[PDB]
Amino acid sequence: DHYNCVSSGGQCLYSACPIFTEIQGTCYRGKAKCCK
Repeated sequence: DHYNCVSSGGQCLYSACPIFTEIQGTCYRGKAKCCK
């Protein structure tokens, strides 16, 4: 979720992740990805 994602340094993003991150969970009612 957003809380776990951003508190650990990840970003909540609706589309693909930036370099050196990958999908690790979701944000925003499951609609976005947590990129970390």
